[PDB]
Amino acid sequence: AMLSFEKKYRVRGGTLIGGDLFDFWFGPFYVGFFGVTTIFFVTLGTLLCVWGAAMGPTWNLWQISIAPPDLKYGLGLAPLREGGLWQIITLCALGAFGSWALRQAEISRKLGMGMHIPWAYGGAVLAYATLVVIRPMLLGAWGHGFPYGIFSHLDWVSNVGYQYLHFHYNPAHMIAVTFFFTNCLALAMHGSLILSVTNPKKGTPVGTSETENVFFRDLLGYSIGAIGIHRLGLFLAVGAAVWSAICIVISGPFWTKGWPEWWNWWLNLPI
Amino acid sequence: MQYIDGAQIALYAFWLFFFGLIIYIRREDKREGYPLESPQGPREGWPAMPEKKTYIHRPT
Amino acid sequence: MLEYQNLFTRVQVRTVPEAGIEIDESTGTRYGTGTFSYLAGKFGDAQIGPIYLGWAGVLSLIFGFMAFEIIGLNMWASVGWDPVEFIRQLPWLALEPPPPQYGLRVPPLAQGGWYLMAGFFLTISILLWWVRVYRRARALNMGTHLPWAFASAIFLYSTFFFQPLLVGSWSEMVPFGIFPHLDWTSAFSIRYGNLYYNPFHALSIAFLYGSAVLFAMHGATILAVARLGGEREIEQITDRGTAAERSMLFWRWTMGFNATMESIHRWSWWFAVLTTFSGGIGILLTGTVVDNWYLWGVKHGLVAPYPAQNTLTEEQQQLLRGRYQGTAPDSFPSY
Amino acid sequence: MTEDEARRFHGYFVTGTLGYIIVAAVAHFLAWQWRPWF
Amino acid sequence: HRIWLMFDPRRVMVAMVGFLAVLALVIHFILLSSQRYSWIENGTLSAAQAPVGASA
Amino acid sequence: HRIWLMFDPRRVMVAMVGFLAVLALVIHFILLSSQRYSWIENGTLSAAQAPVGASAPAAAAEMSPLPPG
Amino acid sequence: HRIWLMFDPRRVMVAMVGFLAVLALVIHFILLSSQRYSWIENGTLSAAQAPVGAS
Amino acid sequence: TATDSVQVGYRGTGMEQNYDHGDLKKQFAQVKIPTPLPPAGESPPGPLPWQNVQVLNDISVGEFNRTMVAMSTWVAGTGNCAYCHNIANLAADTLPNGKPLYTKLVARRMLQMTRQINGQYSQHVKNTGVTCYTCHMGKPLPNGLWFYSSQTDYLRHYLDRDGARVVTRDVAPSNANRSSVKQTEWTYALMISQSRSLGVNCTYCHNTRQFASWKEAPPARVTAYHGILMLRDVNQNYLSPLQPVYPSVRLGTQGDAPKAQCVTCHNGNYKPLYGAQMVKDYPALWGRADWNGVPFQG
Amino acid sequence: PVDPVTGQTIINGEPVVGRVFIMQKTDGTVKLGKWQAQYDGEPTAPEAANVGSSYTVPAPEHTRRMRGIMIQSTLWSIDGKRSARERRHYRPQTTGAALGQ
Ligand SMILES: CCCCCCCCCCCCCC(=O)OC[C@H](COP(=O)(O)OCC(O)COP(=O)(O)OC[C@@H](COC(=O)CCCCCCCCCCCCC)OC(=O)CCCCCCCCCCCCC)OC(=O)CCCCCCCCCCCCC
Ligand SMILES: CCCCCCCCCCCCCC(=O)OC[C@H](COP(=O)(O)OCC(O)COP(=O)(O)OC[C@@H](COC(=O)CCCCCCCCCCCCC)OC(=O)CCCCCCCCCCCCC)OC(=O)CCCCCCCCCCCCC
Ligand code: BCL
Ligand code: BCL
Ligand code: BCL
Ligand SMILES: CC[C@H]1c2cc3[nH]c4c(c3C)C(=O)[C@H](C(=O)OC)c4c3nc(cc4[nH]c(cc(n2)[C@@H]1C)c(C(C)=O)c4C)[C@@H](C)[C@@H]3CCC(=O)OC/C=C(\C)CCC[C@H](C)CCC[C@H](C)CCCC(C)C
Ligand SMILES: CC[C@H]1c2cc3[nH]c4c(c3C)C(=O)[C@H](C(=O)OC)c4c3nc(cc4[nH]c(cc(n2)[C@@H]1C)c(C(C)=O)c4C)[C@@H](C)[C@@H]3CCC(=O)OC/C=C(\C)CCC[C@H](C)CCC[C@H](C)CCCC(C)C
Ligand SMILES: COC(C)(C)C/C=C/C(C)=C/C=C/C(C)=C/C=C/C(C)=C/C=C\C=C(C)\C=C\C=C(C)\C=C\C=C(C)\C=C\CC(C)(C)OC
Ligand code: HEC
Ligand code: HEC
Ligand SMILES: [Fe+3]
Repeated sequence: AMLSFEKKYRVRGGTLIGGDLFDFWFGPFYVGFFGVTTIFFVTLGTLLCVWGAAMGPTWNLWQISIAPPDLKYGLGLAPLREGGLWQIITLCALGAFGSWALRQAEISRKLGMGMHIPWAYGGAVLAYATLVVIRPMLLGAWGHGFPYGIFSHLDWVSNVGYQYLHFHYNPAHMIAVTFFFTNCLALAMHGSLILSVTNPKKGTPVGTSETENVFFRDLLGYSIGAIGIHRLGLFLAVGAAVWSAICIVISGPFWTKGWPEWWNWWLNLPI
Repeated sequence: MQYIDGAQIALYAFWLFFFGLIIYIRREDKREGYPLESPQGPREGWPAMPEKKTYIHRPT
Repeated sequence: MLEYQNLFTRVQVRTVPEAGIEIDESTGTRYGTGTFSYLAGKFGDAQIGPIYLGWAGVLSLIFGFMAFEIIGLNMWASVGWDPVEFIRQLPWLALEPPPPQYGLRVPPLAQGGWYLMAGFFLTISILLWWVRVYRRARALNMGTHLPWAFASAIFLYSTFFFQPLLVGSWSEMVPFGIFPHLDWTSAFSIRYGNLYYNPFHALSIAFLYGSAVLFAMHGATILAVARLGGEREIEQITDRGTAAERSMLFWRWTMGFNATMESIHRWSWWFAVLTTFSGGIGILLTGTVVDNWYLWGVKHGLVAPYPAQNTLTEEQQQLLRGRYQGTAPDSFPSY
Repeated sequence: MTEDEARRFHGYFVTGTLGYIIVAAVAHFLAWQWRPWF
Repeated sequence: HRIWLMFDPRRVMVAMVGFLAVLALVIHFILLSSQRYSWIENGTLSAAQAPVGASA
Repeated sequence: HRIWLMFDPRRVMVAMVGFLAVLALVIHFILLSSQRYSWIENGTLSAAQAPVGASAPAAAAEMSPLPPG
Repeated sequence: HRIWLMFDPRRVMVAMVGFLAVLALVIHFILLSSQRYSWIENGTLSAAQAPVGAS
Repeated sequence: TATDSVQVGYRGTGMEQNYDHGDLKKQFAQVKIPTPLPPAGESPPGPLPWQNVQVLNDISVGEFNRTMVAMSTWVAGTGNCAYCHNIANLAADTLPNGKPLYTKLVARRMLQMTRQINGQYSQHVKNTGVTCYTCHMGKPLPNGLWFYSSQTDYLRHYLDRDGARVVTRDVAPSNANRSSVKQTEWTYALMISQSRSLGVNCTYCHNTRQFASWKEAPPARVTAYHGILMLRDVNQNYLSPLQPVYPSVRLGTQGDAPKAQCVTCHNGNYKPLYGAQMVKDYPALWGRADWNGVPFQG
Repeated sequence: PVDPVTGQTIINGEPVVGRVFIMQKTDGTVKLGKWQAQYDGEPTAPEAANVGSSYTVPAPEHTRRMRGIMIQSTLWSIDGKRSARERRHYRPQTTGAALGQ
């Protein structure tokens, strides 16, 4: 099945690895070399997640938890019973996340597009890599990563946040939250703006680009561009993930005490 | 009753609302490029493609 | 070297400022003429244009400035009117809610009366701003999607009034302060047993992350086809060009399914709205239907098992029993 | 690049590389006299 | 040599200097963080007094 | 002298000054945060009285810097 | 001299004054935060009574 | 930085303690422990030759002198009998001019306080009791001295206020628990102080997924609770009643005696003095019949 | 039980070839049950709060200007400025008649 305009776009070329062997479509999906690599890592990682569930006490979806090894194993590959299975799944996830990004770059190259989508996705991958690779390496043990469980990884976030007695006082966390909140507000504004022009008051014609700019100047005194809003949305969403990666990588590797005590520098200014 | 409580009822009402909303948005997603072309003939997923939507333009 | 990533604008045009589409000016008017910012034109549109002011806007500004003045003056009085301490300690200062024993009755002025007055004025200002947004939308013959998107956030904001009233005390309200409202957030989660196990809280988390994911995806997609004219979304909606086709095809080949140039904005709208809607429901159920979300999660099979880290003997079980917190001592005893 | 200045560059690169290694060898000789690591 | 017809001398020289500077800084900071070669504090000690790892 | 036809002199000075200034500040601040060379506080002590790092140390019994775990 | 041909004097002057102003503030503030040279508090002490680091 | 991590809970739960290597090494090095005095356990079995000894009435003369030199070096520095005594007559509780020697009354009361801590609160100081050194650190004034400030000061949790629980033991709200968010903030502040007094975080004593659970928490929480009780017995019965003995310079602005908290003994460490054991070599200080099965000479 | 001669484990009267261990899940974890069951092995419910039957108004010098609950642990525990510590409380007051004015 193809869209009514899809046939003329399904051409060869644009791949980073391979030729006509991996230049086909399986149903709607495009399969490249990195499509094949994605399926390998997804299948291996998911099957090992199912095995970790079978080793545990329950099949309940919310209660399944595959935990990282103890801190005493210290950057080694622990026994698979004792957390080594978590490390293997982590490698499969890294390979699948990397393959997904490279597969996206191949698709945009075939369509004559920019490379923005792979790099925007790389912000999320960087945050994940900080959580399970960079910060655990700086702290010296793979056991500093979070467990793989729907509600188990919420317990990790709670306990890690309270390792600094008040995680709200983290300066980088405060900035990252502002990025997340502003992004949600801007997305609601952008979604409303396009829909209100395209679906206007009943019986009236569809509005124009002037209508958007006039409306937001009337409301706020300033109207970002049609390209400005898409630049801002990319900046807010990706910057939220980048500031999240900073906020967690400075807790422990750089700051070990409580986060409220960090604000001594502001209170001890000479003035 | 005893096991059933207000939070669970509200959660399931939200689940029904979310599934309805997803069906509506998926219907809206099929307003361009449909019906699909296949060797076996025309194809539409669930939800089916909606009626043709026409816009209104200002007079010249 | 690298291609043009459409991240900034190097060549900017200047014309006469856009005065604006003619609208009804009986109960309001446009102020200013429209200036141009060179720094703002690099990122988006350069015009710092005229702003519309009417009945609802003026009333909203008056009420909101009254609330802001009350909050700031109470903050300043809390440091003894010291300007150096006012700036130095500003993140830690607060306008605190009334004491718990007053319930919903009127507190003393220095012990929560100012708080309630400022909250009332802020609520009136927010509602008047909603009216202003609605009127601005319908003056240009636009649809009212932004008013209802704003109403969702107003609903979440108003749960911070309705939950304390449902539990029966204004002491449970959010203090006005940078660090203090974070303190309230933490203590509210602790008091009601780990808000991570509130299902509507998890739902709002999911919609917040989904909003970030959707905006990253849409922004990258539009910037990737901006050289084909994809940033003119209204045109690509009423007359589908090759930029919309390429966006659709990219996401269909990547994911197996896609949206249109119009319905991706519906996705965005609904994710952003559902964030605050589910959050407001979750806050409303806390302390009124469920008093311990961890125990509710244990009830409904949400809590993963861990090995026990301690065990207590029966005498230890009786001794380690504590007391619920009560009143502070109003006397200084002599021993 | 006329392939002839590559020979000119190679002589300078080789002497600079070998001279840097000899100087670093003396630095390791001095550090050994101060505090041997074996 | 013919290798410079294959690799740009400027790109190689910049990359090599950047690698050597990073390598030198890493080694100096690894020794500084160690106990035996924390020379800013214990550098005046003789080789017999310098700390040695445990025989265990 | 020929190295200036391979690298722009303006770029090298800016890179040189930036690297030397950063390195000088890093070394000065590393010494200032140490115990032996905190010259602002202890600069008037002679070499005999200046602090020295611990030599090959002894052990301790029942005293641990880290809690059990 | 010929350095002003390679570098604009106006740009050099601004960068130099900005660097010197920052350096002087950093040194003055580092001494103010110390114990031996907290001159606003202990400036009237003689050199023998001024604080000295331990050992 | 170099970080030291100690795992205190189950793997993957996030229950860990972090320390900066440089700060911890410096703090461990700077702490010095006084070497124990050579034992003196041979004396004739005769009557006690003393005039005004009311606490150390079951201790041999040689042990008496040993522990009293130990008290001197623990509190007032080596020698320095003049901090608590008239040199000419050590049996005098008053100065020649008539005014009492308040230091000697305080020391006599705090011998009893140390014995009470070691004997009746082994559930906290188990096999690692306290001497004068643990609080005094070789100086007359210990750390963590607090006085009457205001009604809402959380340190009064250690004097005369009981009750800190705010979490409901049910799924549905009832009148059994009507704790406010503000009381939760009060408990949060008290526990922030407790964490900072030991150099640990929340997870040292809690699984923060449920703060009210003891089964999911490390055993230290139980120990911590006992500490609170012990403080309420030291502050109410020993430190506070000493109010009419101090000079005015030792009291607070309300004229109350100094009181102690967790940081008075711990000084920012998980154990006082990193768990050094000293009282085992000083039988006059522990009010037990046997320390580790080592009998009390009597 | 163990065979007296061979040492083999016997299960339902049949010997087992191998070293028998009792099967368990990951680190001996057991699925949770009802929420009430969370309180077995835990201390019993805490006693009712101590609520004063009367209130006496403290002197102004004993009253905090700041009404934030966590101000003592988040700011004051790290702030040592004497001016701020002075501003922390209200100042003593009197009347003009008491001063003779
Ligand atoms: C929320 C509401 C909506 C929720 C839902 C949202 C859905 C979103 C997506 C929308 C589209 C879905 C439909 C779709 O993808 O259809 C594809 C296909 C039609 O494909 P086609 O158009 O005929 O194919 C075109 C083209 O590929 C023709 O090539 P050819 O015909 O030569 O195919 C060669 C392929 C296939 O040969 C194989 O052997 C592949 C078999 C894959 C499935 C079985 C897996 C297990 C055995 C594995 C092999 C064993 C040895 C043979 O050969 C290839 O190599 C193709 C690429 C394969 C992937 C890359 C290589 C990976 C190699 C490493 C990993 C190996 C496996 C571990 O049609 C169907 O399969 C019909 C059924 C569709 C509905 C799904 C039914 C699922 C049932 C099971 C559900 C289980 C739930 C847990
Ligand atoms: C607490 C405060 C919170 C926070 C506050 C919450 C407040 C309520 C928010 C509700 C959602 C609003 C969504 C939205 O886009 O709003 C902007 C729109 C702007 O419209 P306008 O400016 O008046 O004019 C624009 C209009 O011409 C075009 O609007 P657009 O197309 O963008 O969206 C409006 C409609 C779509 O319109 C159509 O479909 C009409 C097309 C021609 C007729 C269709 C064929 C004939 C059908 C006949 C049978 C059908 C006849 C209806 O979109 C919507 O209204 C949203 C639809 C998706 C959401 C519902 C999905 C299903 C949910 C249930 C699932 C159940 C389980 C399966 O404003 C409106 O009021 C739109 C109309 C809303 C209709 C439903 C009202 C429901 C009220 C319920 C409570 C009433 C008191 C008890
Ligand atoms: C515990 C560790 C020791 C110590 C052990 C070492 C050791 C061992 C070495 C260094 C080296 C260096 N150390 Mg160290 N170092 C210590 C403390 C310091 C401190 C400090 C503030 O404490 C500083 C600033 C330095 C700084 C330096 C640099 C000078 C140098 C690393 C960069 C480099 O390659 O430069 C490049 C600098 C140069 C001078 C290179 C000059 C190269 C030219 C091309 C030579 C030309 C020769 C001629 C023309 C050709 C002959 C050709 C044929 C042979 C005939 N060290 C402490 C006390 N350090 C390395 C080094 O290179 O030392 C020389 C090295 O191997
Ligand atoms: C007691 C607990 C603490 C606390 C402790 C922490 C800790 C600890 C951390 C955060 C982090 C974050 N916190 Mg918190 N936090 C608290 C309270 C809050 C509050 C609030 C209202 O009070 C807010 C808004 C936030 C906000 C946030 C964000 C800034 C950030 C999470 C986003 C992120 O990292 O995305 C980044 C995105 C990702 C990691 C996702 C990557 C996804 C990958 C690439 C792809 C997955 C694909 C998937 C497998 C596909 C599946 C199959 C298909 C569906 C078919 N915190 C309290 C005070 N917070 C986290 C952070 O910064 O992390 C970096 C973090 O670790
Ligand atoms: C220890 C702390 C607790 C916790 C306690 C809470 C509490 C308590 C709440 C949340 C809520 C939220 N939390 Mg949580 N949260 C924690 C951990 C997290 C983590 C994480 C990293 O683990 C994340 C990602 C989040 C994320 C989120 C959001 C999804 C959600 C708020 C939505 C929103 O847009 O709010 C921002 C949007 C608004 C406030 C809407 C209203 C805005 C108004 C209209 C603005 C008016 C401004 C006015 C005009 C200008 C200023 C005027 C002056 C004041 C005078 N929390 C832990 C478990 N969280 C909320 C929720 O819904 O929970 C169910 C909530 O109340
Ligand atoms: C700018 C940063 C934000 C963002 C952006 C972003 N995400 C993106 C993109 C972009 C721009 C894509 O293009 C990409 C995409 O294709 O979307 C359709 C994607 C995407 N974002 C996703 C999810 C996601 N993003 C998140 C975060 C965010 N993404 C940030 C907020 C989160 C969070 C916060 O939790 C999630 C869950 C996917 C839907 C998709 C990437 C799909 C992908 O990588 O697929 C390949 C892998 C699989 C199909 C499964 C692999 C399974 C593993 C092998 C085993 C288990 C893995 C994991 C360790 C399990 C842990 C579970 C527990 C934590 C519960
Ligand atoms: C979909 C949910 C998200 C959402 C949506 C949303 N918010 C919205 C809207 C929408 C759709 C609007 O239409 C509306 C709007 O107009 O946006 C531009 C609004 C809005 N969201 C706002 C804020 C906001 N939204 C937030 C969050 C969110 N908004 C959600 C994430 C938050 C958070 C994270 O807490 C905040 C703070 C406002 C910008 C605006 C509503 C404006 C309003 O109601 O104003 C009332 C007026 C006053 C209070 C008067 C204030 C007076 C000044 C304080 C005094 C000035 C004195 C002096 C002149 C200057 C002093 C300078 C200092 C103050 C710096
Ligand atoms: C010189 O400077 C001056 C003083 C002149 C001006 C300066 C002012 C400054 C610096 C102000 C600073 C303000 C700051 C920092 C404010 C911070 C605000 C924050 C962070 C607020 C965060 C959250 C607050 C919330 C969520 C509050 C919600 C309150 C509500 C919903 C209250 C509702 C109350 C109602 C409806 C009351 C009704 C009254 C009746 C009597 C009807 O019911 C009781
Ligand atoms: C304050 C901490 C003291 C120091 C520095 C010294 N002693 Fe000393 N002394 C102190 C206390 C509380 C008592 C009474 C103990 C009790 O009542 O149980 C004493 C008493 C004595 C005595 C016996 C008094 C008598 O004969 O009636 C002696 C002989 C004595 N103290 C000696 C002594 C020595 C040798 C010290 C070493 C420098 C010393 N004291 C210091 C309190 C303190
Ligand atoms: C060991 C020294 C602990 C540290 C570190 C933390 N807490 Fe704790 N907690 C501890 C005890 C002994 C008690 C009971 C005290 C009593 O008088 O009953 C508590 C109790 C709490 C509670 C209340 C639990 C309830 O059922 O209501 C909370 C909410 C709590 N603690 C939180 C908390 C926080 C936020 C901490 C770090 C800042 C923290 N605890 C550390 C022992 C110890
Ligand atoms: Fe858009």
